[PDB]
Amino acid sequence: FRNNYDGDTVTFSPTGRLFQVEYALEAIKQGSVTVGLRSNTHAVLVALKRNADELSSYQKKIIKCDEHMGLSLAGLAPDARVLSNYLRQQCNYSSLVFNRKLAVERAGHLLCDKAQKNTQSYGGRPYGVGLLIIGYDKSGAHLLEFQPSGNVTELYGTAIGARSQGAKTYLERTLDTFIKIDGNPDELIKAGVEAISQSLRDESLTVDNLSIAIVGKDTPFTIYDGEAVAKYI
Amino acid sequence: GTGYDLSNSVFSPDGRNFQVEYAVKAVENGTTSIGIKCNDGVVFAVEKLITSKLLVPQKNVKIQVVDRHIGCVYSGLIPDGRHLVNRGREEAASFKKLYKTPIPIPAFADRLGQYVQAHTLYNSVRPFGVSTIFGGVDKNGAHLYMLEPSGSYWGYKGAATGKGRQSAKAELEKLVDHHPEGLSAREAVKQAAKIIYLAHEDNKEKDFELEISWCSLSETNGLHKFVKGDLLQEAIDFAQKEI
Amino acid sequence: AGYDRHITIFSPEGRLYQVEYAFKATNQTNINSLAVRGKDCTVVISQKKVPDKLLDPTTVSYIFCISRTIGMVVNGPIPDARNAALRAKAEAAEFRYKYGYDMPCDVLAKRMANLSQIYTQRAYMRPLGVILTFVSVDEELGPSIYKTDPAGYYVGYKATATGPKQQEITTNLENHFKKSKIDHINEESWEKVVEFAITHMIDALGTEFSKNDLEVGVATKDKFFTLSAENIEERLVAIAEQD
Amino acid sequence: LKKGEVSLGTSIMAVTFKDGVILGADSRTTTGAYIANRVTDKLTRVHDKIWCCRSGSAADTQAIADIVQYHLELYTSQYGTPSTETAASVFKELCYENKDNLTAGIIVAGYDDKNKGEVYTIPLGGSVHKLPYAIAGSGSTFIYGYCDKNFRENMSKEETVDFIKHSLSQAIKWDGSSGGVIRMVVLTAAGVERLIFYPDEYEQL
Amino acid sequence: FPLPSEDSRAQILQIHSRKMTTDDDINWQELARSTDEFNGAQLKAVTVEAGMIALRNGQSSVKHEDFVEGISEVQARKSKSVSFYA
Amino acid sequence: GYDRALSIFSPDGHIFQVEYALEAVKRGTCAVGVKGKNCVVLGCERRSTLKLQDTRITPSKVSKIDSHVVLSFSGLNADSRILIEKARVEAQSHRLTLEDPVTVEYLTRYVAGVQQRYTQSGGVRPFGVSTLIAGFDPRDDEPKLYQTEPSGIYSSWSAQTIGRNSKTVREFLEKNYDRKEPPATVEECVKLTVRSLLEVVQTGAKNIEITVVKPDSDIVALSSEEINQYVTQIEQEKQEQ
Amino acid sequence: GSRRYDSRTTIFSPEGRLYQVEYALESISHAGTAIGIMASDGIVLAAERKVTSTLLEQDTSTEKLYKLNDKIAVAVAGLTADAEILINTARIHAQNYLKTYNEDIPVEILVRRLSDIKQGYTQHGGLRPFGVSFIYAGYDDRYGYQLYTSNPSGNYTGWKAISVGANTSAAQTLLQMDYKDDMKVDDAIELALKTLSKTTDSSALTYDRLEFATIRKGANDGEVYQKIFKPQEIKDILVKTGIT
Amino acid sequence: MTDRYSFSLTTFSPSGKLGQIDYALTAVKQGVTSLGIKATNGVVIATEKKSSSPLAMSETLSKVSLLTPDIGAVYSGMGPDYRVLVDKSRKVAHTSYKRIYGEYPPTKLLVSEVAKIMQEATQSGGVRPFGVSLLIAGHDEFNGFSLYQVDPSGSYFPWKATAIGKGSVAAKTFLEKRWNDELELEDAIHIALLTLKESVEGEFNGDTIELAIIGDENPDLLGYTGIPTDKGPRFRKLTSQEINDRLEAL
Amino acid sequence: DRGVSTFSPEGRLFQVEYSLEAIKLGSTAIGIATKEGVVLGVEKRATSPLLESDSIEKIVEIDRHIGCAMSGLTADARSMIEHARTAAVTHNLYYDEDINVESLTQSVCDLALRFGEGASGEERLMSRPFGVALLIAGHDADDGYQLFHAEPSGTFYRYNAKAIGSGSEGAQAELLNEWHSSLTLKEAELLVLKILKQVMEEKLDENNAQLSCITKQDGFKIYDNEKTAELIKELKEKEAAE
Repeated sequence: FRNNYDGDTVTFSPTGRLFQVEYALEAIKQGSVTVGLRSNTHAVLVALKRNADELSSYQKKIIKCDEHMGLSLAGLAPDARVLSNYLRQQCNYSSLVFNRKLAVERAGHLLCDKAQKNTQSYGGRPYGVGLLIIGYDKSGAHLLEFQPSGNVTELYGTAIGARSQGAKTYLERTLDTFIKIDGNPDELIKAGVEAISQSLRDESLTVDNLSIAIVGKDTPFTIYDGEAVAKYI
Repeated sequence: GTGYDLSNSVFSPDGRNFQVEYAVKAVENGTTSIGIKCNDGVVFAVEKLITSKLLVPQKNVKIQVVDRHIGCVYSGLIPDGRHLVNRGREEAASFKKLYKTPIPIPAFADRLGQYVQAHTLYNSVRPFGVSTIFGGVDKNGAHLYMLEPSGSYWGYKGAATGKGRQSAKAELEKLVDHHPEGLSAREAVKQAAKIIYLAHEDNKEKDFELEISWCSLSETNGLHKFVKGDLLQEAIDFAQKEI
Repeated sequence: AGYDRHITIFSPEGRLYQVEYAFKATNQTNINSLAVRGKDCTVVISQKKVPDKLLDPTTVSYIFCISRTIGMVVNGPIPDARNAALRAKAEAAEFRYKYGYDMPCDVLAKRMANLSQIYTQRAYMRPLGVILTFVSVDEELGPSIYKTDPAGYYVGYKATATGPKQQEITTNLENHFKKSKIDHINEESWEKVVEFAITHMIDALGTEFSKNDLEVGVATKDKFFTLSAENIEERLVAIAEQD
Repeated sequence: LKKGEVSLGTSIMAVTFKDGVILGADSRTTTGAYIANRVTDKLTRVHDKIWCCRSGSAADTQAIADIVQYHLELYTSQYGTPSTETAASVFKELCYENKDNLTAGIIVAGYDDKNKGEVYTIPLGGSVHKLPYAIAGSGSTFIYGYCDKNFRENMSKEETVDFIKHSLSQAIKWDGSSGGVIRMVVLTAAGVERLIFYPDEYEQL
Repeated sequence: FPLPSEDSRAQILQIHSRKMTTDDDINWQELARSTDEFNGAQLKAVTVEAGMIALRNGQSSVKHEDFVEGISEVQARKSKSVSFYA
Repeated sequence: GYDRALSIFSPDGHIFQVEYALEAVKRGTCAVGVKGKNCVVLGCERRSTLKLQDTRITPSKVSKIDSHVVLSFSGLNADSRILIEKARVEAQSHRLTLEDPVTVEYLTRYVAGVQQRYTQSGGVRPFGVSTLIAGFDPRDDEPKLYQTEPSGIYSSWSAQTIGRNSKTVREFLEKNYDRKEPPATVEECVKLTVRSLLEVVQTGAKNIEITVVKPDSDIVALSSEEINQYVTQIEQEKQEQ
Repeated sequence: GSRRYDSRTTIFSPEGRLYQVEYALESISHAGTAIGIMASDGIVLAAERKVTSTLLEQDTSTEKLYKLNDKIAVAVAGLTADAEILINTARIHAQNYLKTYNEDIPVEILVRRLSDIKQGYTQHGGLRPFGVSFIYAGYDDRYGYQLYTSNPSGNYTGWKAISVGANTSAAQTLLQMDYKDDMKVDDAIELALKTLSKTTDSSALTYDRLEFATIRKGANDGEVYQKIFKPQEIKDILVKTGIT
Repeated sequence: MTDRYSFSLTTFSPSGKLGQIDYALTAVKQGVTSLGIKATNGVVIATEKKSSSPLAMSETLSKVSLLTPDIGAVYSGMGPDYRVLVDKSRKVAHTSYKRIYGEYPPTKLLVSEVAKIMQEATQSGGVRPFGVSLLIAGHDEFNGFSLYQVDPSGSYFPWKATAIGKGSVAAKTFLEKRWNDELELEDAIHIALLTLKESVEGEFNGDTIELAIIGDENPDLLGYTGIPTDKGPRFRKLTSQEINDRLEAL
Repeated sequence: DRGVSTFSPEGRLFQVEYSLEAIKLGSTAIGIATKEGVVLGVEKRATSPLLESDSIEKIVEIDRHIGCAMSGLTADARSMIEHARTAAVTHNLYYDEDINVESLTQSVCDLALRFGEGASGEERLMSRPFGVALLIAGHDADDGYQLFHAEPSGTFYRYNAKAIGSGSEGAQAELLNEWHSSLTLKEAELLVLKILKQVMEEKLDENNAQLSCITKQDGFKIYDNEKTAELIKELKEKEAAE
């Protein structure tokens, strides 16, 4: 460990990998844990907030992009604001030029083009922040998993964070359940609450530690914090 | 002294480049993709390895289309493969502005050939560790090219890359000797899926998904599109019948 | 300290390592090529080596056409060759636009030599791993051949040569000029100088070439063209019948 | 149009037919009142099979004609053999951004082994269109009536020359700004052929 | 010898547990996804750390959380130690 | 130009460029000064290693920024010129922009503010020069003596020294001098400055340069003959007591 | 990676000093010496060329003493190539002050312009400092005759008698003991000439390796006379000093 | 992208010198051996043309270029570093003089501009110093004939006669006793031939030796007549047949 | 010797990672956010008795209702306050109101990521990230009194009672059981000085410590030496009682 090329992103390893890209993936693996899933007409994200003290507050892991779409925070917290600013500009650019809402599929290629310029040139660095892009367009609900390596793939649901991959087992057995649930936002969010519960180790879900955001056709993107999520605990 | 492999522009004492050789090794760590050249056009094929059941079918586009008749498929790192297509799209768009009629296949290869080579000349940027296979129907006949990490390319009657590049390229030589005079565009669609299954022996430990896109003047008439409907399922049963 | 062999700087031995390592990268393809100057024109012959059947011989060419009056032959890797080919065409067309007429062969080899030195003297870029050999017939000196180099020093030759066997080709061709005491071939027809260079090329290389094993460029007065597979095969038949 | 600048005008035209296309122009260039050069030539060669004429401000045409030779030379060696549609688009972009400073009429016509002959005329606005016959300049203003009625489709080589020779004769006698010898270039499957007349020939009918 | 795949690591990790004592409730295919590009030597250290956790906690058998916690313990590419970047 | 950042945090939390720059002052000439009630004095020494230095054409160790405020530097005599020239331009700029004469507090924040830029600017190095800014604000008779450290931290001091043998003079200023009861006359401020230089200059005359700053835009530099008058009276009251 | 090949030309040593600046000072000892003396009626400058021969051209040549102004002459001890950069910029700024205020430029303003240039490359730019040193000599109506010197660090003060070059401490010892405040121009030439004879590496002393440019003021007041001594005039003072 | 090296590749050695220049003089002392001599009636410079290949054409190579019509130049170093330096030397000569003063710069003012380009490469980052040493010799209407020796360090020195190359140690010592105060243009040519002949290890002829002399203004080589102001350039290069004329004269 | 953007196998950056340890190298700033106001305090840490108390100011004023304090190296603090005062006053020009305390913190914390060499797409020139910790306090009309912390890492937390610098461990643990939602403004002033008396090396007085406050009416206010001296005498009665 801590050998070979730690210096720059433009130097290739003898094994055909990139250490700086692999080191950026470790930020999400040890970062704040969060889960997510989606249905045909709806999408739900669940995040677990952390802090350094009991007397402190809990930063929001979900930043609102537009009315029809949003993202989630994982891995490096401060690098989320950089990609969130470039993403909200592209959402408003399509409304002021093309007068159309930015699709989820096309939104993944925009953030992939921003992170690839820093990896292919000196002086820049790949942003180690995880992003789960949800939204609803004429095609339907879509969810994406963003990684510093540039991998963008649409999934029914996934989890990124600390011990988050251990919660994907519940999503596989229930994969045939929530996909057939349409127009039932109450029972759909409960599917994500039971998913993150499998990743709980030290503490459990509390009022201030549970952050749930839902988006759909008849229901726009809304962030539920505080006592709004107390009914889903 | 050590350090020949630290930088890019530094030449090895044997006459090679480590940054170029290490970029080729990253090509064989990605998903495999092949291609078949016909008389009236070319046929592209790619095998996307499915990780888990959470992947939604046919929502991941491996083959990105530049302009209309120019298809592109890459095997390697995802951002390095998408950056060449996004750069090649700006080259095809800037060409039609001044030069009117779209750029042909052999002329489009010079755009990516000089662009990738510009990365190996400077230590400020890195080369592309992805192998891009692009082609289509140009003004005269048809052409197919495979962009290597070193920037070297030629005309390819067939192309093989990825983990199964060893077993896939061996099957391309059998197709040439089978139809030395010419090969129809409809027959190459089923032959493209057959070679993928023959190269699946190395990738058989995971799930696979078939994605085929072809372009010719016989049916689409200068249009590069994917395969949907019963045509895709027909090539699956024909290729799996010989197994 | 030990970075003298990495970036180009004055060495403790008074040499340049990266410049010396650049000559080892020109032979990577291992292609022998020779050119002799006829009376009214100049002919060049280069080996055509197609490693794989999937490569189209018509698309594979190591000889580029810069202009109608200027041919170019490159021995080395194609990605560094096409990078210098697209650049040489930009500077050659700039002369006709800015200065009004066609550039001769000595000036084009002079401008590319000073440009190749920019790839050397500058420490943040690397020199080209190819050797540009321009074949053209001017209006004053007539037939001429100028050979460049990654160091940026252009010099004219009578019969140019390259490849690993260059030492055997130059020595074999030296005995012809020293015995006849002539600076150029006295054959007026451009067909005679083609068959003349093939005879000395086979005996020196010890190999009987085929129709697809050679690429013969022909630079005439105010015209340049590359012989196809049918024209190269036609010359080989007449040699075996006459000699 | 400035005050005192050298202008061309006169009449330039090209007529397509079965075996190819033949262009035409005169040698007279009227600068302001007097005639600056009566022996000059308005023909311009950007390619062996692609020809273009020059009309309007002379300083605008000769500058744009040289820029196109630089773009197509890069297009010929790198990309491939140019066509009539590719060369016509180069004059288009040069007359767009420079439309304010550079305003001149352009007519481009060439030969091809597939589409045979094509004539693409560019007015002062910079549009590009396909027409079998196209005229421009100050001298051609009077020949619109004669060229439209007597024009035929898919003519011979002798009928094409006589059609242009009689057409440009009206643009000379009726307009003093145009005159001199008639320069014509022929594009067929054989090659480029130059044809020139004399004032004592076409004026006698 | 390329790095083992998802289904390849699930078989290797399970064989090292043949001499151990568990409740057979551990999903080895789930543990294979938590292991990203690990060689055959790094996979053996996972079963070693899993046995050390049950000694401190006093567990009579190695459960599923022992392998998950063993990954969080320092083996390869693991640091922790009250380091939080927020 | 050169965009590479020279300043790098040490794993302990310090900075190599900032820490090593502080030793350029400790190897330089000792600059000590004190302030009284209505007056302030800034002393400095000179290097005795080389002789035959013309005093008239030699630039003074205490540079005059303005009529009511001056500057006394130490350490490197090279990088000190960049801070003095830019401070004098700001003196005329602040006088032009706000139509107000510059004060001592604003001039100190500017000189310290410029040093904070080079530490935060990639491609440059911080100053190894420590400057002592003293003067009198307009319509104010209270002297303001502010220390400017190479790290960019500024502070006010009644009696403070910088340069070589600093710990020796600082212990001398904390005993024989009282901050709560400074001297009310100018003569006592000059005699205290000379005594502070006796532990460094070590029996010298032409190597001592003392500049007296007075309110109402009055700057009087003590000549070589006037400094020796105070040295004679102190040496008689030193060995005999 | 640009971090490895960069040697960090400007950084602070653990002792609190600069690396390349200390190494640039050693180049002065390995270069030609420069000596000058400020007298009452003028300033006498002197230097010596290094690595000479018979094939050298002594007709008109000076490799050390340059003239930046009619009233101001300088001396170059160090690398000659690094001097030509500042000599060109010095004549620009000296004439810019005359272009603006329409009067002759003093020495102090001319020194600080080139001194700030040396400080710019040491503080920023990531380049190497100037390996050349200068000795400034001139006259004005402000402070009178002024004699300064420069260093690659960019620090300058006034000097009555200064020696910068080979054998710095050896030449300054003989100049200090024989220095006098009443020394005239004729007496200052003998002191500067006898120092170069004892401190050189050769046996005898010829007029080819010596260069002298003085400053004299005649009956004309307000403008001095800057005259570079030619080898014909250099061999004349060798007899008066007794060296011959 | 652009250039990420702004730092000077030439650093001060702990011994008080520059490592790049100390090794630059080594590349000058090993290579083609040139020479030069100045006389009262003109300046005579000469150099040897080495043969890398027996089929190489010596006429296509110019070892003595032309800066200004009155000033020639010769180089003992590497070919490429000479051409770019001279191509930039003619630009600064026409821009700063022909486009300002209108005439050509003299020998003393031209060597300062040529050495100005080399001295900037020894400092500014991203570039390396020139490993060539140029001999600038010419004639003006005031100072007369003068020959300067441009070192790779950037400093120039005047010399009556000098030689640089592999035989620079032996040839420069010989020129001390072979030069005096009174010489002609043709008399200095035989001196250059006797010195260079001992340094020729290959074929000795006029094709392998480039001999250029600066004589009186020649109206025949000017190209036009009728203007008494310009009588033609003083720089002239002897052809292959003209060089062989004085080789047998020894 | 490497780039400032270099990642670590720990998943974090180099550089800034060390800036977090540089906070303990300076003084100790302690503050408590109550319902009646926010009481902030710092430590002057005078190394010599001749240093003026009014000289070193570690508590600045961004707005009448918004103020902060600095700890650790104060060289990087001045550069942040220049932009913090600018972004707050410039926001008054655009929106004709006072910027929120939480909204202002997000704009200030974005300055820690500006380090880099040759940034592409725009011009951002920074040699090193800010190694100073700032406690952002204030009051708004929505959430009420807020006390934040500006970390060099670029993130921020809203603390009820926070102790930074050398007291980030010992002095921070005491704030857990000594804080309550009903704590008044007068009792919070003596509670801060209760910890400052133990954590200070020398004796606690008005010259060795400077405290401030932020209220709804008067806003930001700095305690006078006479007001501070009255709280020291009342602190001795709260220490020794029974």
